[PDB]
Amino acid sequence: APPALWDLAADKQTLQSEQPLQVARCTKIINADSEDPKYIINVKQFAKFVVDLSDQVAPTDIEEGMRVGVDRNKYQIHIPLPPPTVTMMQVEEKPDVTYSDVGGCKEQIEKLREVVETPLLHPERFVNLGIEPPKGVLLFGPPGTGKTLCARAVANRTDACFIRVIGSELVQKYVGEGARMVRELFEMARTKKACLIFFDEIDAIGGGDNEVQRTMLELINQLDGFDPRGNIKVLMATNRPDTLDPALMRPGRLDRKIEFSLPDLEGRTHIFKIHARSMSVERDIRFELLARLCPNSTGAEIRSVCTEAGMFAIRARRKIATEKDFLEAVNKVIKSYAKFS
Amino acid sequence: FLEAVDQNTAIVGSTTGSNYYVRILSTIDRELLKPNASVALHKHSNALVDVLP
Amino acid sequence: REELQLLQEQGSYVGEVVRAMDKKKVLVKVHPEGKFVVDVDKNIDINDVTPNCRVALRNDSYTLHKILPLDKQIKEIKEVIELPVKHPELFEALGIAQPKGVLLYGPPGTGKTLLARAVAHHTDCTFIRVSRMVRELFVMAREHAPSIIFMDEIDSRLEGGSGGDSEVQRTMLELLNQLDGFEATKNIKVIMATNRID
Amino acid sequence: EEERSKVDDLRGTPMSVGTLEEIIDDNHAIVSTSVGSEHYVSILSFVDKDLLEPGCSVLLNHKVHAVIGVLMDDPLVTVMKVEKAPQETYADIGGLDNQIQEIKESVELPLTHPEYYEEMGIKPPKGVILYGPPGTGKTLLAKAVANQTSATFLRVVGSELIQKYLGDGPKLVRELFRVAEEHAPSIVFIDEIDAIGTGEREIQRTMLELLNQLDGFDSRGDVKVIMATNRIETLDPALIRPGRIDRKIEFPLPDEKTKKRIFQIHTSRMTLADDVTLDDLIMAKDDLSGADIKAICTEAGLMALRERRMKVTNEDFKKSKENVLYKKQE
Amino acid sequence: AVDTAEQVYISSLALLKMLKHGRAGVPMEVMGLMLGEFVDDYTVRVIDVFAMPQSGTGVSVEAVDPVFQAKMLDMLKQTGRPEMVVGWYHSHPGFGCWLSGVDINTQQSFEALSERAVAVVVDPIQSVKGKVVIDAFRLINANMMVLGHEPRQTTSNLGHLNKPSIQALIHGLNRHYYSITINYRKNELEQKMLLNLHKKSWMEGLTLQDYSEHCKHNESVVKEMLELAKNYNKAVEEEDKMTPEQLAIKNVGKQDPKRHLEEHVDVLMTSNIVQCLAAMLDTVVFK
Ligand SMILES: [Zn+2]
Repeated sequence: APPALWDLAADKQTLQSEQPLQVARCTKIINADSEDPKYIINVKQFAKFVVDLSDQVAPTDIEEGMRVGVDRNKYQIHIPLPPPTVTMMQVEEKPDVTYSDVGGCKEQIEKLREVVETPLLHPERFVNLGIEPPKGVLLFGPPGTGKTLCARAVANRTDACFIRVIGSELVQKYVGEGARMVRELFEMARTKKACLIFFDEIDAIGGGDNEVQRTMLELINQLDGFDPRGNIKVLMATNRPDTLDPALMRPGRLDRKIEFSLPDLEGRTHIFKIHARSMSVERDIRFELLARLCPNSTGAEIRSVCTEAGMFAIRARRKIATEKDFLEAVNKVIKSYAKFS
Repeated sequence: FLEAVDQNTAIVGSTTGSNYYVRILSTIDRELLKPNASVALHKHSNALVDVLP
Repeated sequence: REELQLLQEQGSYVGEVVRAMDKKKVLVKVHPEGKFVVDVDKNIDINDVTPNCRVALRNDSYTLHKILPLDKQIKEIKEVIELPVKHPELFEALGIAQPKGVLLYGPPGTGKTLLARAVAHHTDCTFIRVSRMVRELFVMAREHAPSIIFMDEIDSRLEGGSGGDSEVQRTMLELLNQLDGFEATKNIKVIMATNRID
Repeated sequence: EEERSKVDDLRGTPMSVGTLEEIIDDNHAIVSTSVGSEHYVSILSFVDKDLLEPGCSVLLNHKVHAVIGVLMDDPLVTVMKVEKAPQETYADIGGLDNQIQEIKESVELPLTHPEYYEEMGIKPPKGVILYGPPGTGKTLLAKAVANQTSATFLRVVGSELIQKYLGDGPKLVRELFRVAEEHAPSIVFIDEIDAIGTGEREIQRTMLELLNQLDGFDSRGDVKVIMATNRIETLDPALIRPGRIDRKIEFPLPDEKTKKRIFQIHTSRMTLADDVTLDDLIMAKDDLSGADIKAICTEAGLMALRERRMKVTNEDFKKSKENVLYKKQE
Repeated sequence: AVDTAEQVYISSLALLKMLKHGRAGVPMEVMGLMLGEFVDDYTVRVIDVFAMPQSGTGVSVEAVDPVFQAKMLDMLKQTGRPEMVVGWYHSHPGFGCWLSGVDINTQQSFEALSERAVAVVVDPIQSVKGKVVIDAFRLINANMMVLGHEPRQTTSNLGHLNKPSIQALIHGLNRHYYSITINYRKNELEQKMLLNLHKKSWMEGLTLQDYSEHCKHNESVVKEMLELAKNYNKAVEEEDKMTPEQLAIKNVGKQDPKRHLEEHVDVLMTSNIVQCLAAMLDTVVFK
């Protein structure tokens, strides 16, 4: 009632303001436009309507399938309005793994580094020295320590960490949202001054499935279609090559298929070097010792070594972590788990 | 017709499924008060004149 | 002809109240695209309108109108059925501890329906038969208490089926708690029937 | 008074009950109905617009649908969590001292005793996920009860709340996520996880969406989620890597000694006779939880209490033990 | 600041023009203009009423063509119609006789010249043919909300204004929107011309033609109606044979809503046509 007091006294002008803004035709969405005067519209009640455009809304502000306010008496469009939660939910701006986690691939890290680092740092060198900067690379095959080079690519940008997109969010109820999703994230890609966009888990949208063929074939129409951009970045991550449609449509714009299986002996000590900012590691602990005392120890597996070993370091009630206290967690988490797997 | 709640007044189910509460006319006797009958009201007055066999 | 304007009202709807509100604004569940909450007319009180019941509501004013809805066997049974025939009033005077019920075990050839309906036909009283759906007939037996009730359909280790059967065992245990509990009315005499391990 | 009793024309005869969809910052919200009628009108008094929690039923009219007020209405939310502080601590049960110090050390280190948690710089705000073969709230609530001593608690028991109604979706999970957001110093406890074990096609997508929102893709370290099921084989392998990422443990078989300890705890406050033997009580049982032995301790204390005595004799505790012998065999 | 008790005079001209205009009252919005003369403050008389061509826009201020309106009004001025416009009328089918925002806006715009601005809405679509009760509408001043709403004297006729007592429109939208009473007028020329015209509309040409038709149809066609009439008479007498048993048993209360008397009285009235027309045949045969 105290909140309704000042607004109750401010309800006087609501009667003189009730005559305007009264228009509401259930916010019917349009379908297309044959000519500029007549617009074909479809209401949610499965009734297709046609009306001419009003003088208060410009014809350039009309978008295909846009929910806007429309009169229920003159049937004209008085004023538009800007308005799924997974789209804005999928926005990611967070610092993560830096370049220090190169997984032993000496040549591959340059094959992708010359396309993730150099085109942004040298825009004119690739336009004058050639015809355009390269397109991108293709990381697939065995998972192993996957998604580590994805965070490496996110933090590798010297300006601002960019958005990454997983593919497991498109297989949901009420299919068809994929079209507007990719068109509005590519529209926001046009808004972000030619920013780079990463697309993870293509296997969750590739390989009935015609309702998925709409989103993935339209996705190909939006990648091969240079309308948003045909030069920024192309990269797909999949576990199996059983996606034949992106494999046959990828030679048009995608290129440079590479592999990333496991790091080398000199790499695991560098993942430990990026874990030097993790849970407190005493100076007595040698990264080369713990790195050389565990073969087949990809960055994800040793990330789990620092996870379970971190848990046992917490359970130990100690001020700092010592290798002699969690080495049992290391060889237990790699060997007791390496027994069956 | 669905049910008769009292004398000279009853309820009647419309064709669209919605049930209507309309006072029946005094000229019609109690013979037309059959629960399972084909009653017919008016299009505007919504009053019953005679039932259909 | 004064009612002809109420004919022009295009009739009225059938309201069904599901929940009453203390602000004198009772919400009424109506036909789809309905659910119209409104204050009832002034000549009808609010507290009398009970929820979960159908009422009469007008289609425009939304005002409520009213609430809407064998010689040896007969020789041995004369003391059981022929006793409440001629002297139903002086049961309170009779202090000989009349039995509450009687059982008849054996092959139900003659005596299950012809005897009860014949001697009860001489009693000229109503004859209620049993024929979960086993409690509403017991409530009807509570309403119409003076009658001759006879088990006919039920006559045909612990387990859940013996718990569900134990609901009817509880029904007859409260028949011994009502009959043997306290005589609510004269002439309460029943006949049992059982032919198997039960 | 007159200004308070003048808006009665809007809430009078032309009044309806609609369903609001969302609230727009432009002070005109969008509502819906059985046919989904979208009308936007400037707000009026009697509304809150903050605690309204859009997506519920609101008040409409036969007019241009100016919102004159709101009407609140869910009893299932009340039975979700308990708001009391039970006296059962982590020192009232024995034998699993390591098994209880693993979860006590796991989720009692964040937000409490923070020198071993924030100085390391890890912050895995995911929590452990356990499972009790007996379950029935006894073992899983006897392990989760350690956090209930001095802290806010959040409880979720059974997947019926999703399956007892139409497929509304993960909106209830969003309600638990916003009450957990406003109640960050809490512990999320999901019990009786039998979503896929009990349309069926929507259960998989609201369960995978439960895994999506439970992962915390946009939220920082806010709450520790502890899940608890009965059978570890019912859960799909996809609910593991985005789910249980910290640690999990196994619970031993309660045949004789764990039932001897459960019997000791359930018979520590009560008074029993000298002739009450233990071997027959830990012998006649076979794969029993603590709810039935607590039930026979309750009906044994009341049955022995019928004679105005608190001592439970041996013959009366065997007479109450017949309920245990019959109940599991029925 | 002064108000009186006004009453709208309605002759058969505007009535029949609103009946033909009601027959042409298609769902599409229609337009019309009322004419008359203002003699004093509290009386208004309508004489001339015509229709307007329909438009896709409907009832609006833009649909009113001032050169067409003033052209037809000038053509009425060159003829024997020296009356100025007094108001405008239209039809509101289906959604009720109430006035929308556009109608009250064009009413507010059209009331700047005439202070009275009589408004009438005819709706014969859902109205039964038993009653042709029509109502005239008025516009209230927005500045009178502080003082009394309608300071109209002679509150006797409000009982006659209470006949449209719909529980949604009149007091469902009575705020800023009231009405006015309606009376009629009929001179002797309309009374005798229209009365004799209607009696003749129910009579014959020479008035002697269709008499012998029924007088001689009593022997050919009415005999079937007399035999069937006796079939209904006996069809009730078969129950009237059972009536003296109930009347000989209970004698208390009535349970059958059928009277069995007035229907037979009506059968006798239909049977008396033979008696009344027998003298007619006697006159035709005589002379
Ligand atoms: Zn209209």
